[PDB]
Amino acid sequence: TVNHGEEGKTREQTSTPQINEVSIKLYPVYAYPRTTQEIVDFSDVDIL
Amino acid sequence: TVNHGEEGKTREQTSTPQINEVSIKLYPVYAYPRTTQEIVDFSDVDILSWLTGEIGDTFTETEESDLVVGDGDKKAKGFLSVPRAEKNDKERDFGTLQVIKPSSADPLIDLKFALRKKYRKNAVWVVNSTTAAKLQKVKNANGDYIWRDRLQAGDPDTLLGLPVEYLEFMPDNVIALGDFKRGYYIVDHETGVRTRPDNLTEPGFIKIFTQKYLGGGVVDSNAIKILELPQD
Amino acid sequence: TVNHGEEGKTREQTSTPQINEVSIKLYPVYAYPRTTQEIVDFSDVDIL
Amino acid sequence: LQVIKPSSADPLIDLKFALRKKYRKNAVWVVNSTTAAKLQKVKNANGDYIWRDRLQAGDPDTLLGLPVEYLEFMPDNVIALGDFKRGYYI
Amino acid sequence: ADGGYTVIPELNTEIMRMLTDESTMRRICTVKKISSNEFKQLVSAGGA
Amino acid sequence: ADGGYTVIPELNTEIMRMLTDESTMRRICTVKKISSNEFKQLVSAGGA
Amino acid sequence: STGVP
Repeated sequence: TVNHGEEGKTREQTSTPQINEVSIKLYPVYAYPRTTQEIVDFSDVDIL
Repeated sequence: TVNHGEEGKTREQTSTPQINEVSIKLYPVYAYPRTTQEIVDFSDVDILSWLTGEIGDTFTETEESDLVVGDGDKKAKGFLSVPRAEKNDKERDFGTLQVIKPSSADPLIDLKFALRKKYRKNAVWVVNSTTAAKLQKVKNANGDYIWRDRLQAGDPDTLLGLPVEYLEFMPDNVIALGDFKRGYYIVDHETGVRTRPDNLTEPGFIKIFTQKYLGGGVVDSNAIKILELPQD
Repeated sequence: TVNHGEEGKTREQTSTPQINEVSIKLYPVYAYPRTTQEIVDFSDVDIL
Repeated sequence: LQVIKPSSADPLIDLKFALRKKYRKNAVWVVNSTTAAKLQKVKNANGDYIWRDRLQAGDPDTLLGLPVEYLEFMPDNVIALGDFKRGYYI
Repeated sequence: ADGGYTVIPELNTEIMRMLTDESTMRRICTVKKISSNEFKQLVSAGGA
Repeated sequence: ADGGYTVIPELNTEIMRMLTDESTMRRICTVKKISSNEFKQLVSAGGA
Repeated sequence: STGVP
């Protein structure tokens, strides 16, 4: 905040602004498909 | 743990090594002498240099006091203030230091062998002036002094083959031994000690502000041991 | 003295170091032995 | 001054450790001849003199590692120790 | 204890200032940097 | 809240490892480096 | 440090 001081007035203390914490935690998002080696070898469209 | 178990079998999942963390909090040791500008001008010894030197000496004194017996309330928790136990390294909580509570010069050896073999290489004794006098005064049952060679040689440089050091701010019947390079981490801020002569706020006065953010904590609580001799 | 000051608390005035004067007064210590000129003249050893 | 008033050379060790570590470097003992004898007479509880080596050997060079000096103007039961370069200005 | 103390939270060194906004007043209105306590702009009423 | 989250704790990267006991046995005893599962030393049991 | 001796 500001107090809008005058010419010839003691400048009073203003409130120091606050800070907040946002604790964004990372977590494992995964998929574990078990493709047969057969398709990965026997393919023209690249299955990998 | 390293599980040998059965050789001809699927190998079991061994427990992982544990980790502990030491929260060494920094706190300011500060001196704020409100010197009068008069003395600064009128003295022909440079009274401010003398004052800053005195503040540095008292800062070393207070640094030793905090890092030895600092309770912890916004000060460096000295290794003696950290809770103590008579248990061994494997049994003790990592927070607690090992302490020997006898009730003769026997316990000191116990204390030295409370340390691990590797700590003894760079281990240092910390002894109060009163407790060092007591150790030198601890007599053989014959009556001759067991630590010091005799009343001629003087202060012996080693207590158990380890360089002894004299801390003035230790208790009157407490001694300690440890590899303090491992056992205790003094932490200073990159600012260090920051002197500022405030000769502006109350003009006619030069308030020498001088603070250092000191911290101290027991890292590797297996690298420090305590010996509480009888209170007599 | 040095305060174990904290964050919320203000920094009060610490006591400045005291200086002591040592006043080693120079006092005279004197001997005023009245010897007779007779003993000065007549002693085989140099009595003075 | 700090005086040690004990109720057998423990008070000497207490006296040396009463000095701050820096003083001990240039500290010197001052004793009366009678007090110096009382020190050399201090014995182990099995008889051998703690301070001096033996009766055959002479006076020890240093007391508690520090040089010892004799001031026969001291009382018969007063011993002193200190860095007199700092402690006393003639 | 099991390797949890090793993971430090990466504090974004740029604090998010919630209340930040491009000053619409300073954009829509003219800004006259001046060196005085009072600024006198002359505003002709008219009547010619 | 007010600038306390600001303070990250400076965590040291290199963890100190517990100082182990200097591998005493393989300094003391004789060490063999074999390419098999068993080492079979024939010894004289006496009885002659 | 003041005018006090």
